Amino acid sequence: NSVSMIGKIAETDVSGANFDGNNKLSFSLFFDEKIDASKGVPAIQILNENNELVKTIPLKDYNGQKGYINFEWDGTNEKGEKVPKGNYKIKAEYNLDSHSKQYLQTRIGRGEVESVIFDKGKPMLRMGEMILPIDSAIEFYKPDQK
Amino acid sequence: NSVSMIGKIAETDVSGANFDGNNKLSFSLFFDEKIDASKGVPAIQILNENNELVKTIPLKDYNGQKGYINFEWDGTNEKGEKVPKGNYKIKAEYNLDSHSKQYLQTRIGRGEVESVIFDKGKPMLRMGEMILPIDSAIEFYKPDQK
Amino acid sequence: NSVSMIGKIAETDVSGANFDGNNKLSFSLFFDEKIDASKGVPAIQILNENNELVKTIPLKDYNGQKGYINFEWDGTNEKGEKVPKGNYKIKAEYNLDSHSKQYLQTRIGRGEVESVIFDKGKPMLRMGEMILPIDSAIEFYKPDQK
Amino acid sequence: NSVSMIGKIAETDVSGANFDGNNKLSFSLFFDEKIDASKGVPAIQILNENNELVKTIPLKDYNGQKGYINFEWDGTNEKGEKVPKGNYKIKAEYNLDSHSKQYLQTRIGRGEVESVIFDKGKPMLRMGEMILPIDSAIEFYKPDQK
Repeated sequence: NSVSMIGKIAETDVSGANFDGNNKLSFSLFFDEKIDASKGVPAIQILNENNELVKTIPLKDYNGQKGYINFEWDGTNEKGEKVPKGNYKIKAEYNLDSHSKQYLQTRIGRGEVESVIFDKGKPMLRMGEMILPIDSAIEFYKPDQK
Repeated sequence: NSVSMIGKIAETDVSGANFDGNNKLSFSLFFDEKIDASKGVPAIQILNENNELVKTIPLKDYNGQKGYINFEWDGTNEKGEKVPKGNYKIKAEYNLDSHSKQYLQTRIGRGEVESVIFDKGKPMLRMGEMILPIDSAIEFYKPDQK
Repeated sequence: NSVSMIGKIAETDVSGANFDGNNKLSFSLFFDEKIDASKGVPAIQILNENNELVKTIPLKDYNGQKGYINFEWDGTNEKGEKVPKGNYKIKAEYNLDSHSKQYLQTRIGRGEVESVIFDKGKPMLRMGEMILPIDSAIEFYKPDQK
Repeated sequence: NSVSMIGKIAETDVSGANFDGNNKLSFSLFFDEKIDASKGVPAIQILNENNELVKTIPLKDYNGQKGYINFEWDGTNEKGEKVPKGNYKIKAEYNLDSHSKQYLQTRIGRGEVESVIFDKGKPMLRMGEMILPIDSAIEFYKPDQK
């Protein structure tokens, strides 16, 4: 019944993507600030169920972009070998802060709520390409904040 | 009691208008962008219960207008013969995109929510001339988006 | 003239290894605590002159070991293709702390000073397989500390 | 100066309505007798400047009404295409006489004079919605008679 989520940033309990074992997988990451390639080495980390780094996707070529950006992952590790099927965490690091020596952070399952959809009649949040149930949301706040 | 819908664009499960068999029928369509008559041929499509084109109403004369616009349909097909009574889908195409070669789209039962009305005490959305129950809404988003 | 460095841990200004473009390269890393493979994912990171991750060497198979351990790097990246010649930083992460969520850290060019050598007559520190001049040392402290 | 026209039926030299080429047009017809839909097929005829039948508007739905009745014409012909701008004659046929096999007749620009208006100070006849100058009247007689 509540549509006030629209325009807010949402944090969800979804931090992974299912890889079926064979088909390439699509995902969206939300960048709160404009990506600056001169600040550190910005990159996506794909991790398996035991937090082992399976693939790094460099973000330097996406300099100047912000908000939702769409990506693909073939399901290969750095060697090029197809990984076991399962749930894979996708996070990112970008814009290394000169003073604090820390990167800004984003991940799959967070970002601006762009629309609310009633699926006869359960409510759902459109967050880029992800469509998630309301119950999955664990925090809301306005853009440029927290 | 959620009034957060006000100012959002709503999509509803109402896509048709009832024609009684005889009387002319009034309806409202919501144009998200200003109608440009130089871009393609803009027009309304009236379709029967089996998606058969019954009438086309040209929109070229409404150049420069936007938002809710009101129209009438006499209940006649292209020949001028009164159609069977029943439920008729009303959609429209306007502003042929030069690059993508696609028209922008609107239809009956969507548009800006202008007010919320409590009908002692069931809530209702004023969407131009249409006043619809809350349960009919299947999606919300901000203007200029999706 | 000072032999008091022997038995201390030394930190040096050497953090890289030169790769000639073709030949495999040997290096030593000093593990202050016993490597625990159940605590996170322990691994070596090989980074190029611009801090880009070129190779990850997993340390899980070295569970239970401590102190100096020797390794080889063929000069290939994760795909198996020989990298440009140049200076490559070699660091490692091991033993993820359960409470603080941080890994212990080591790198090339630090560890226990095992002997002091007078090279007629400049003094030199034997630090595992590395033999470095005294002037390269930037910090000393006792084992189990800092 | 003469108000004796009030209550009489007037015939005027106005037999047409101007259509601008685009906007729907309003007009009033005077029915001397109550419209009986069972007696023939009662209808309005809209004729161009050369007496060509352009539109027929059926009067069956106005059964039981009498006197002035207001109507609209969109400016379309029977096919639904907008007609050239110009002057259009509007007449009607109703109540087919069983004996004589003839319809009763009315047209635009005739009917009961309901009031006389002095427009500082030229006199004017209110004839339903039409307000016409005195000089336009070409005949007067009492109701029920000719």
